Amino acid sequence: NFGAISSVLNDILSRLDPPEAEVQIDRLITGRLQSLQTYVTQQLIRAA
Amino acid sequence: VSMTKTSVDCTMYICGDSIECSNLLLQYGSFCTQLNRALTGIAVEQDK
Amino acid sequence: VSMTKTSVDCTMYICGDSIECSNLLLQYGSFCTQLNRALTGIAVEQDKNTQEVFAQVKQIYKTPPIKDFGGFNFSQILPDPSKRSFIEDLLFNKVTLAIKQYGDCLDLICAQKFNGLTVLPPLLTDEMIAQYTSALLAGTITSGWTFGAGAALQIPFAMQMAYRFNGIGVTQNVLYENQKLIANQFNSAIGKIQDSLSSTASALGKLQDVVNQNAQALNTLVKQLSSNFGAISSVLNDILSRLDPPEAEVQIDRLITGRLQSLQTYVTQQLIRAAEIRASANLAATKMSECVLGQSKRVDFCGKGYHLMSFPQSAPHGVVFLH
Amino acid sequence: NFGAISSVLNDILSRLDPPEAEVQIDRLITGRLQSLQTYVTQQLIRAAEIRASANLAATKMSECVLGQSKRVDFCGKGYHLMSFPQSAPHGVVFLHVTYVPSQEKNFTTTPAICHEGKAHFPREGVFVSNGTHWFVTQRNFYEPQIITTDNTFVSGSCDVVIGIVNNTVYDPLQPEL
Amino acid sequence: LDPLSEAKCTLKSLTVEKGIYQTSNFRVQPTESIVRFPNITNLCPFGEVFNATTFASVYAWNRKRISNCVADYSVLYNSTSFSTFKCYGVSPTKLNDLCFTNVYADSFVVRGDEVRQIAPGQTGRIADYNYKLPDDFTGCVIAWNSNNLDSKVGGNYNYLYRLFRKSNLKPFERDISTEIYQAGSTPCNGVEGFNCYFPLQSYGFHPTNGVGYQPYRVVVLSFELLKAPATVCGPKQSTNLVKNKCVNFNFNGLTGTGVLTESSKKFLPFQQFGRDIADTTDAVRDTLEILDITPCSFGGVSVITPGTNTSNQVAVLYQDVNCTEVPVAIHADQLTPTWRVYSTGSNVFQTRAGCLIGAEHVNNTYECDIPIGAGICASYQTNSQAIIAYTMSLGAENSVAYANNSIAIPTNFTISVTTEILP
Ligand SMILES: *[C@@H]1O[C@H](CO)[C@@H](O[C@@H]2O[C@H](CO)[C@@H](O)[C@H](O)[C@H]2NC(C)=O)[C@H](O)[C@H]1NC(C)=O
Ligand SMILES: *[C@@H]1O[C@H](CO)[C@@H](O[C@@H]2O[C@H](CO)[C@@H](O)[C@H](O)[C@H]2NC(C)=O)[C@H](O)[C@H]1NC(C)=O
Ligand SMILES: *[C@@H]1O[C@H](CO)[C@@H](O[C@@H]2O[C@H](CO)[C@@H](O)[C@H](O)[C@H]2NC(C)=O)[C@H](O)[C@H]1NC(C)=O
Ligand SMILES: *[C@@H]1O[C@H](CO)[C@@H](O)[C@H](O)[C@H]1NC(C)=O
Ligand SMILES: *[C@@H]1O[C@H](CO)[C@@H](O)[C@H](O)[C@H]1NC(C)=O
Ligand SMILES: *[C@@H]1O[C@H](CO)[C@@H](O)[C@H](O)[C@H]1NC(C)=O
Ligand SMILES: *[C@@H]1O[C@H](CO)[C@@H](O)[C@H](O)[C@H]1NC(C)=O
Ligand SMILES: *[C@@H]1O[C@H](CO)[C@@H](O)[C@H](O)[C@H]1NC(C)=O
Ligand SMILES: *[C@@H]1O[C@H](CO)[C@@H](O)[C@H](O)[C@H]1NC(C)=O
Ligand SMILES: *[C@@H]1O[C@H](CO)[C@@H](O)[C@H](O)[C@H]1NC(C)=O
Ligand SMILES: *[C@@H]1O[C@H](CO)[C@@H](O)[C@H](O)[C@H]1NC(C)=O
Ligand SMILES: *[C@@H]1O[C@H](CO)[C@@H](O)[C@H](O)[C@H]1NC(C)=O
Repeated sequence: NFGAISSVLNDILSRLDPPEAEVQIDRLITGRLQSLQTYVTQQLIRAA
Repeated sequence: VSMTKTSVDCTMYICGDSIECSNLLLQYGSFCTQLNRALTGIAVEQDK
Repeated sequence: VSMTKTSVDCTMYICGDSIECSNLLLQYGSFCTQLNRALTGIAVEQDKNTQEVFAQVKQIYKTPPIKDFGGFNFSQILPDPSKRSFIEDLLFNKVTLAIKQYGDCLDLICAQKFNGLTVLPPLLTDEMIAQYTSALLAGTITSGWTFGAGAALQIPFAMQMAYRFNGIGVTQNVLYENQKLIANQFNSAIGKIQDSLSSTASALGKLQDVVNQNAQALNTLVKQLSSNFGAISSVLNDILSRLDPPEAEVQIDRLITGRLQSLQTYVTQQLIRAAEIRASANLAATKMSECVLGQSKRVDFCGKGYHLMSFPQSAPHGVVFLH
Repeated sequence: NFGAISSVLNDILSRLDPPEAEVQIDRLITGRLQSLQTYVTQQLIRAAEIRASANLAATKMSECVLGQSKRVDFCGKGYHLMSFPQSAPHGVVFLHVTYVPSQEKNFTTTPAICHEGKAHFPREGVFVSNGTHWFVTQRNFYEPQIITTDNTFVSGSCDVVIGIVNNTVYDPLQPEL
Repeated sequence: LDPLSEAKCTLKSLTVEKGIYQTSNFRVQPTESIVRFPNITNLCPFGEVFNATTFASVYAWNRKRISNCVADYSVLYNSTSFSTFKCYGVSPTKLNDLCFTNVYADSFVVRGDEVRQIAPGQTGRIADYNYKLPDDFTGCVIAWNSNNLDSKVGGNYNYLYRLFRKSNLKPFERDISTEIYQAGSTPCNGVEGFNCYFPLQSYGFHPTNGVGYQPYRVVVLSFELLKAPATVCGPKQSTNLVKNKCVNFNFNGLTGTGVLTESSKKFLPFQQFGRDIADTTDAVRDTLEILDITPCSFGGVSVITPGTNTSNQVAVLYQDVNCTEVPVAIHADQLTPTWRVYSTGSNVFQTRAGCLIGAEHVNNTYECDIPIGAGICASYQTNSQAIIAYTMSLGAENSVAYANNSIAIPTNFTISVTTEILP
């Protein structure tokens, strides 16, 4: 969830107005970006 | 000698098919290109 | 051999001249010191890398005036009265590098400098490195391999080459009966190398990639300041001018978190690249010890064939070996 | 604080209701997770370097202690003779024993000796002179010996060699008997 | 206070070891403040909006336009009292130091209960069929009770609203038609019979009603901030333009700290601000000229210290400043008296790295002790005790006696034992 009401984007979008939905979607975006960046860094460390 | 080469679609991993999420990801500021450059360098190194 | 040394001002990159942002950055908890320690370690390692490869012998031998070496001609690699050789000049011209003053800019470099991103100069200037390489060349062509052990002992050049032919498994008389032909072949090969370097085509892409990578990373840092990171705007003045401090704290905290993440990604990738540069420097120091100071019997270490000798030349951020 | 009202969880919990407390506790959780992840990444980056150094010390244990190495400046400066290991906290120490020549002397030399229209080259060593006599000596130590047909092999003719000189080869057998 | 104090604060310790150290700023603090606002002395009409005798119905709102005025609202304090006032996109304490763009004023009359529906993201008959507000709305909503002016003893039936509509209204859209709503099938054809309704209905305002029924006058103000050339401002007083110093500029409601210089950039008539690659403002129209803002601090500063255990004396290196340009660069004359000493001195040497102040230059070459860079090192030595700066020596010098018929043979040897440490 990363602090949002749910981990599914459809539930957040279906039940909330775009101004309210922005904060939850921003939380999800930050979390998933962090996951991708951790994956990439460990891939570089193994490639070495 | 080598390892597997991978590629990631940043918008499909984070947003899926949601237009609203894609607009928010544009506003947020995307560093997906940097991740892609790192992965492409890894793949070229593996072939070398 | 080495890469560029950089320093970052954490508060100037994140906050600028905003007192309110600085107070919030103090409250937030600052790990800027850890980033600075990592960058300082990188810079010290880069100077150490440069030192190891070139400062191996601390006796500055001088080029011999007589220059009678039995028909072998070294004018293209010995210095010329920044005291660099012909081939070193060609190499320094094939690589295109990337005091700036407040009056000078009042260009990407000053866009970096206004945001806390500075580049530090190396300890050894290029003249010093050229003096090191010329000392190595003089020592090798006068005393052969003896100088490496500890004390230089002069020996005529043809005698050295005879002992190298014995080294690879061919008897002396093969050199002494073919001396002029071998000298001509060596001179022609040096000529071909010079012609290849003077062509437009560049073989120094390995040394150009370092410069491109450094510039790309430092420019990505500056481009990444326009990201809103979920706030109303990416400019601190708009947030401060239009909102009360209690309301402004949440937006400024969002911006602080984003910019801290950007700095931490930059630092981590710099460490990952420094490891690889250190590997390459260690390789070039082993090759300086074993291909230049000695005759190597390892296969394909000092080129393809049976090794006879090697000569070093200095290049921007790196070294070149003629095997 | 990481943007929360305080850095102590008890103050946040004691003064606020669970719905209000969730946002502050989430801020703290995110910050502390980031701290742990930075620690782990830098530990991996250092482990790689320690592994490089360990591999180097295993190659040096195999080649400088178990064998005599001919690589230059691998087992110290000089000509390698042997090495001894000692253990140290978190590491290893090598004592390298090497041979360093000294007390040099200037001599005059030649590529070959011409006896009777035949060139003579040393089998191992170099021809040296003290200014009156010609001898053959080993390269790394001074040990002059009289030139005989067992020190020098014969090949070719005198004309080809640029710096050949004239001298005599002993040919032991015939004069002794 | 000092370069050494900067180093101590940066390192978080009371003792500083031997070494050259990078430092943060701390030295400069802004103290002045300029203001630039347009020449507008025509007060906005707060008498022909709030005091208007007749207000519109909610189904057909006025949508008035405002420009070329100063927006001083304290002139209302004596005359009117507002029961509702809420602002979106801006804080109510900054309203007196900002210049607004594209200002519009919408006006109508609702009942007391339906005031709460004038807000972004609401539902109800007024939000659905009469008046709608955008999700990203910047502006303010004001409402006040008017049971003295809009209520008649017999009843006031001149205010109307829409009750039936096929679909919801979009933001800032109006509908003044009066067709006949068709509840079911069997089209109406204007008969107005059964399942065919006239869509507009009338509020009935009597003086003796509940507070919820009582009439409430509503005004909505719409504007934009810091985007384009503005014309409505706030009660403030322009001040002289102190130039070439670290100040707070506050140009047309945009605040910050910086330095102002002339620019050759040309702006289209609808542009006033300009942003660069890092998205921060660099060019501002002022006279109608375009000026340029530059940060307060520029470049790096380093401190060379032989260690706090030995002495409290230090040297300072400026990396990007040719000497004689140092005082302007580091904004001297605003620094404390101790910090000025370093700006100008007898012990000034220009190195390739930058300018070094506080160290004496010798003509001898020793081994490096503290690397300054570009071939320069520094050391703490007696002469009394001082910090000297010299050029490093690569090593000893000699030559080899080379000759085509000469050799050197060793006669003796040495057994050497050396140590190598590995983690
Ligand atoms: C070693 O090589 C250099 C470079 O070719 C020789 O110097 C040049 O020789 C040519 C001969 O035609 C002259 O025309 C040039 O003027 C010389 N100088 C330069 C800078 O090119 C040099 O003579 C060679 N050494 C020998 C033959 O002993
Ligand atoms: C070079 O070495 C030869 C051989 O050692 C020297 O010749 C000897 O000189 C001594 C001098 O007392 C005589 O007693 C020997 O009989 C000589 N040997 C022969 C074979 O003749 C020679 O003198 C040395 N030359 C120099 C300049 O030192
Ligand atoms: C703008 O006008 C169009 C056309 O009058 C409206 O579309 C009608 O909407 C109703 C409500 O669902 C439908 O029953 C009609 O069939 C639509 N007409 C057509 C031609 O498709 C539209 O609703 C109006 N927009 C707004 C915001 O009211
Ligand atoms: C610094 O100033 C001197 C004096 O005018 C000038 O000669 C020099 O070119 C300037 N720049 C540098 C890098 O020394
Ligand atoms: C050899 O001779 C040169 C000069 O001819 C002299 O400088 C050198 O010291 C001599 N070698 C030794 C070992 O003395
Ligand atoms: C050595 O050089 C001299 C000239 O300096 C020359 O006369 C002599 O013949 C050369 N000797 C040999 C063996 O080449
Ligand atoms: C060696 O002897 C031959 C024949 O006597 C003579 O021609 C030649 O010049 C001699 N060599 C030298 C170096 O004098
Ligand atoms: C408002 O209108 C009334 C009636 O004309 C008038 O008496 C009053 O002075 C006006 N007030 C203002 C502030 O215009
Ligand atoms: C404030 O409003 C009242 C209401 O009539 C008026 O009598 C009074 O004079 C006003 N204040 C001033 C200073 O005019
Ligand atoms: C505004 O006031 C200033 C005051 O000096 C004057 O110079 C200027 O002409 C006036 N008008 C404009 C459009 O700036
Ligand atoms: C040091 O060398 C410079 C350059 O020749 C000279 O101007 C200066 O007077 C010298 N100073 C001393 C103390 O030798
Ligand atoms: C070699 O050196 C040792 C110690 O310095 C000395 O005792 C010995 O006599 C030397 N040998 C010669 C031949 O000089």
